[PDB]
Amino acid sequence: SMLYKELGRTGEEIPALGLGTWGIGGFETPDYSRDEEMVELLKTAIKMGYTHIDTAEYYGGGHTEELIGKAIKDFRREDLFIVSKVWPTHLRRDDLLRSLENTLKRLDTDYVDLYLIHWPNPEIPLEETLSAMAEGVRQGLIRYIGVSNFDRRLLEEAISKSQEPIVCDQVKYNIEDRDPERDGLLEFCQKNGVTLVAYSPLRRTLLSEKTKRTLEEIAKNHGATIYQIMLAWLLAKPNVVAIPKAGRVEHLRENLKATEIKLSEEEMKLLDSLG
Ligand SMILES: COc1ccc2c(C(=S)N(C)CC(=O)O)cccc2c1C(F)(F)F
Repeated sequence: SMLYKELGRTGEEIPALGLGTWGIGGFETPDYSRDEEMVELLKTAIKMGYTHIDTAEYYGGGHTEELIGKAIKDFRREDLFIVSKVWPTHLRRDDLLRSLENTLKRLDTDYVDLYLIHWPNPEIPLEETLSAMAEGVRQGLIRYIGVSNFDRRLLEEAISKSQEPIVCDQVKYNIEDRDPERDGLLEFCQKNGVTLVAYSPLRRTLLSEKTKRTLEEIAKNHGATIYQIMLAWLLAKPNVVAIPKAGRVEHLRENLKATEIKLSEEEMKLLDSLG
């Protein structure tokens, strides 16, 4: 069963595992060769409880949003939490609103639940970008806004330049990548009502031997895989939600089961000490 957590200070709970859609319908460019199969995979995921869907305008060169737009027609729009993002070349006002409009056209929906700046662009003033996002909110095209790949100092700057609340910061965070801890970003989010959304929450390969050995012992004690332990570790943290890459039905089932794991206080301290 899906774990839910409050988003920001919105009073709204969202699935604490998002459905990562990078690669569905292509990566950087559109891939049409598996459209029927991919729509079926998206519907299967949503039916399992993955109603929080993470995508972006540049996923599959726009085709990922198109495939999501077909899959979601089997469901009530208000039951889904759809996240999209704008590429850093589109952060000027007119370009952002065009990116938003085209995202809504490809999704064939009237609004996105959450819209994020994918990556900061120092050349474009944050106040302009955030003011354009607020126009989208005022028009009913966006429910919530957030940022992605903003370190602590830039998140603070964004908060100071945003009319609307910044409800999240989506950053890379996993058992080996501790930049959000070392930056004080996780602590800032926990103390300021911002959800930290961990992408690449699983490190599937190239782990250190100390990490592998520690995860293997805890996984054994819980009858789980090391990937389930990596996810449970993130989900145990206040204000942390995770976006595993969907991939396939086996991953969707395994990751959903990771919400059933209750790590002990000893296990958490041991995992915390790996980075
Ligand atoms: C459009 O191009 C992208 C976009 C995003 C990425 C990402 C990221 S950060 N994501 C897929 C997650 C996201 O965009 O939210 C990781 C690696 C290569 C990428 C690439 C690229 F493959 F080119 F390098």
